[PDB]
Amino acid sequence: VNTALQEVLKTALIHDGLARGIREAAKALDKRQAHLCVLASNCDEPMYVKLVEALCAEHQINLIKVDDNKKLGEWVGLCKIDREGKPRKVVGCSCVVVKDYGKESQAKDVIEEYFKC
Amino acid sequence: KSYTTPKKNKHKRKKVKLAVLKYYKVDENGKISRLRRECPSDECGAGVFMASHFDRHYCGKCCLTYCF
Ligand SMILES: [Zn+2]
Repeated sequence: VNTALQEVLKTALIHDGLARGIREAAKALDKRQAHLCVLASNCDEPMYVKLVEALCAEHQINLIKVDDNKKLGEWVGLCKIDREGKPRKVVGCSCVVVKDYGKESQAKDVIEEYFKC
Repeated sequence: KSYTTPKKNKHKRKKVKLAVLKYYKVDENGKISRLRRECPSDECGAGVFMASHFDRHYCGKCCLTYCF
């Protein structure tokens, strides 16, 4: 299902579907336009974990756990330079919320099947 | 090049790390506590935050000076 989330996030990058940034996360949670978001667990965050769990469990938002902060920015594309191979200078992001428009996809059926149950 | 007169500085955005927790007050129970106001007009929503002065207030883009 990791390839399914990669395809969904890449298509959101193509059509500007994802609302990247904690600033735009606050905008989307204020306007209640949060289809999905990805949260990094067991990181070195000093006190941000409680606030971001409150944001991730505020109102009809799924709880998704990944491992590290800077690898999340590789999916969302903060420092996508030298795309032929591994990027060599990457800073990271905490969490990214999405606002999906083209929901009719191939693996989005099993994504929403796992989302409902 | 340069003259004898010194050059003028400009208001640059200084690098402050993790200011997002300055938006709301993180409490124990899951209810958001906010120390700031918003812009009540429909041109800018509540997602846009405001300018924290001490006696007067500023909207997002409306330039409406909210005073007491
Ligand atoms: Zn306004």
